[PDB]
Amino acid sequence: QVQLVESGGGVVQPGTSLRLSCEASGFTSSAYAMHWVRQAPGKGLEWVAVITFDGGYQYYADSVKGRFTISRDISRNTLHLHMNSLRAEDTAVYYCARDPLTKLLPFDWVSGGYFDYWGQGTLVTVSSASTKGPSVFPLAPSGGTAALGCLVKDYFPEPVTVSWNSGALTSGVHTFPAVLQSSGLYSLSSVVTVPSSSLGTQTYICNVNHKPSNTKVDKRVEPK
Amino acid sequence: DIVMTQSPGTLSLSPGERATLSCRASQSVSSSYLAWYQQKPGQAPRLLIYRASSRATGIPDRFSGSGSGTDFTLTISRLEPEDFAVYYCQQYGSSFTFGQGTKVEIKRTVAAPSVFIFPPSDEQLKSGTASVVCLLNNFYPREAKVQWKVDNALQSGNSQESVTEQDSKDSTYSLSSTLTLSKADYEKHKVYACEVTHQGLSSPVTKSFNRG
Amino acid sequence: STATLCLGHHAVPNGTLVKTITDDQIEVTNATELVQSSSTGKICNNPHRILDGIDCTLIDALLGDPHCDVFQNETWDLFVERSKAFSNCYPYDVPDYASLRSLVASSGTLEFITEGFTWTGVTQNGGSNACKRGPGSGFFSRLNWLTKSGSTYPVLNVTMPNNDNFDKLYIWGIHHPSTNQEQTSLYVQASGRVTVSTRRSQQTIIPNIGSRPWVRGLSSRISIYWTIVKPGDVLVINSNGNLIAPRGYFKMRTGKSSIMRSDAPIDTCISECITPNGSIPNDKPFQNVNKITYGACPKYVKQNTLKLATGMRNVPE
Amino acid sequence: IENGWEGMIDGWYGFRHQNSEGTGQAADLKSTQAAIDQINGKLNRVIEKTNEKFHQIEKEFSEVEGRIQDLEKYVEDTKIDLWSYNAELLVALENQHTIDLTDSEMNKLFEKTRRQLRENAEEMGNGCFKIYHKCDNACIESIRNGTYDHDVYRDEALNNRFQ
Ligand SMILES: *[C@@H]1O[C@H](CO)[C@@H](O[C@@H]2O[C@H](CO)[C@@H](O)[C@H](O)[C@H]2NC(C)=O)[C@H](O)[C@H]1NC(C)=O
Ligand SMILES: *[C@@H]1O[C@H](CO)[C@@H](O[C@@H]2O[C@H](CO)[C@@H](O)[C@H](O)[C@H]2NC(C)=O)[C@H](O)[C@H]1NC(C)=O
Ligand SMILES: *[C@@H]1O[C@H](CO)[C@@H](O)[C@H](O)[C@H]1NC(C)=O
Ligand SMILES: *[C@@H]1O[C@H](CO)[C@@H](O)[C@H](O)[C@H]1NC(C)=O
Repeated sequence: QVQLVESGGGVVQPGTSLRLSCEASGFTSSAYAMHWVRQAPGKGLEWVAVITFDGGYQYYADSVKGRFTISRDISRNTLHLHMNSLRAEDTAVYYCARDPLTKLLPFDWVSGGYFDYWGQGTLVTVSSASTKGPSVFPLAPSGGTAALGCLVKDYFPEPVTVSWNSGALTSGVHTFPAVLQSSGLYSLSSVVTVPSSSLGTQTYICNVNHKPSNTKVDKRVEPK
Repeated sequence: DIVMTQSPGTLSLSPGERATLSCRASQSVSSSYLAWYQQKPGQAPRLLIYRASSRATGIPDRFSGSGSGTDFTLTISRLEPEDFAVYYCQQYGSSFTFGQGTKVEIKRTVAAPSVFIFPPSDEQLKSGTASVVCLLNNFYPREAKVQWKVDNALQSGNSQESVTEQDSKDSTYSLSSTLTLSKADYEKHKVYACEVTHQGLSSPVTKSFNRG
Repeated sequence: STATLCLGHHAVPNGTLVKTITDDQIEVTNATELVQSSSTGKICNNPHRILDGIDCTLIDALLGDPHCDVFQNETWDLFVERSKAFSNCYPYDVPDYASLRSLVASSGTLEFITEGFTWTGVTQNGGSNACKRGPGSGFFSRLNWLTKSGSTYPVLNVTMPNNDNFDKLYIWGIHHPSTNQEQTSLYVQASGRVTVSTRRSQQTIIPNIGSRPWVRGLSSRISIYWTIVKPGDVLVINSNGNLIAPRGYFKMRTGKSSIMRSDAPIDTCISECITPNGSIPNDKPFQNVNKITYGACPKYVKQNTLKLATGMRNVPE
Repeated sequence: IENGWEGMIDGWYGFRHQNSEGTGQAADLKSTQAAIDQINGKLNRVIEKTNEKFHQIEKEFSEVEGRIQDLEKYVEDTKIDLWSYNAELLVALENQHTIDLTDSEMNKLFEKTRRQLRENAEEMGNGCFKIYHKCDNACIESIRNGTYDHDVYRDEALNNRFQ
């Protein structure tokens, strides 16, 4: 059936330029109005750009006017978004969407249409930070039946993956969303609750994998 | 520029209940040209309604849209566990603009958090800084308030936190709060405390440690 | 004093001409094109599965012409017959060549299944220098040239049931010797005869001796015939000479498969409409490129432009 | 009217006034949006996809064959003549109706305005109204935004009109 597949995001420094692409399968791109819609992490949906089936008009949101140009390639049935002069506020996952209604659109204030099909997204991280590997530190146990975990501090960029005993331990595990420190580096925590009479006999190893930096760390957690 | 204003911030309802979300506009749309999107976490949004009342192909009969002019609503007749997600609305009466989104969560029963506090790791402090962590484990509802107090000195501006998504079994939240300090400031004081207040606690619960 | 309020509409310096029921030419503010008239120039390898025949025709590939052996067990959505295609095997001809090419192209698969035929009394795997494969003589890979064994060519009466749940296409042939000398020297009888038949259907060819124009050395020929066997139905081959036996069957399918003749190169891109002139976008309702079409396409029309007025009448001063 | 205003670049229909304060030009949006909405729906009907067709018949040939080739040719020729006429008729109707609907949209904007100024104005025949009362930039925009009351200027406008 009909499919949208976006391509070409990544970590890139502020001010620089970057082109995103959206492959259309299942329909002719020239027969539809095509949109870009983005979503900053945790935030909500924001419309960004539109190109008529014509290729004849283009309209942009004020937050990107001047800097973002939207284009189509009839010949490759592909849709592009040329981003210039990027900045940290632009950091989002960028969706490609199809519009079965908008056909004629000759002013920036006329009616458009709804988004029929959506791609799955490509992530644009705009930051000055350089690729750092995480430093994994323990969170020792002290209750009824206590808890432990790993602190994964100062890494860039997302994502890391955490597991416990290489996947053997899933129930009772919470791995929190990574927060951006003011340093520009990420940091998160993973914790787990376990039987307290078992601390002396069972072993708990958290497995931290951050492949943007080819870092992989196995640290153990234990009282005192 | 038409602005789209959704209410409430978060919904919460028990499964099987009827939901009803609101979307109001800064002007008149222009033909009820108002759409509704559902977006589960980690997924692209999927279209539910267009022209304010028309179901999209392959959308169950329980989602219904209504409204005209300025005030629109989305009604979910019965709430199945698949329906807990963020709901945005979008107008195309003039250009295209999105609402801010209404998360509908599961309303379970009140759950007190379980509090844990973790002094910094020995390895960390010989690299200049020290992190103090606080765990708020499996609570409901989401609204909680943590406060750090170093030697009963109310702390501000140096701690961050994150919250997990509503758990898929017990429908609870968990919260992690990290107090970044310098090594320098850390060996000045002794009593490090994390004070939690939450609907499921009669009086605030304080977990703490002395240094050594 | 007083006030004056004027109403009006916009206009533009240069508008576009369009046709209406009365007026042949009439300026409006904008118009769009309803007739697609251009082609990239190349055929797109997606979403359709395009098979470039290169130097092979579909029939050669079907039959087993040596340089078309790469096309064995092959499948296509659209088979593309280049114009540089030649035959380099035994000089053949197919009665109803058009129908064979079509019925195969629609089936979209050369998936062949060899079968255990038993030709007691004759010498299998005949070959020729008009059909070189490797170091010496050879033949069509999907056909068995049967000739006399010893001083004898017994009457062949073999049968093959169809016990699967699909349809079997069989390709076989008959041989036309240039002379009587060649006739008896190969198939000891003086006049051959092949009768291939199912339960409901029957056909039988008598060979025809005589000189044809010299092609790749030979002045004799092969005539290619086919037979389809439905489930439960059964094939019966009966011949006392000149038979070109089937080694087995092609599987028959029904789908959106076809064949097209075109010299446009194939490229890696997307497009749902294919013409001999290359792929074209089917955004507009009509096209003027080629009446020959494959896939979701605008309808071929004679006009090269039809402007749809996309605005009001344009009146300047 | 008389002709159009190349200087209008923000809409399709609109007003131009001359007053006490100056002379202004503002485009009406709803009527523009109505004409655009139609022409748009139109497009949606014509671009509305195509028909899938795969294995057909052959339409080019290398050799003379008589009867069957003749038929195969005539069939395709007939088809093309028929879809050609259909295409030629389609744009003609769609365009006549397009033009028809866009000047009708003017005559409902003008008729909307006349019903506002009940009898505080007369129509010159120009595509314009002579307003018989003081009317600043705030007053005509009350006409534009549809928010104009005639009983206010009624006593005033009936005067200049009748003597
Ligand atoms: C006719 O349609 C074309 C588009 O098909 C319009 O061209 C655009 O006009 C805007 C400004 O009005 C430019 O910023 C765009 O870049 C133009 N795009 C192209 C592809 O030309 C044209 O304005 C229309 N004509 C009228 C009179 O409205
Ligand atoms: C040629 O081969 C066929 C084999 O198919 C022979 O026909 C069979 O005859 C017997 C009775 O003698 C039937 O019971 C079988 O069912 C027939 N086979 C079928 C229907 O496939 C036939 O006898 C052979 N002819 C000669 C001259 O040997
Ligand atoms: C072709 O395919 C059939 C079944 O898929 C198999 O039996 C046969 O051996 C294959 N032959 C070649 C040459 O791939
Ligand atoms: C397409 O090819 C035909 C014949 O091959 C030719 O007559 C016609 O002009 C071509 N159309 C193009 C290249 O647009």
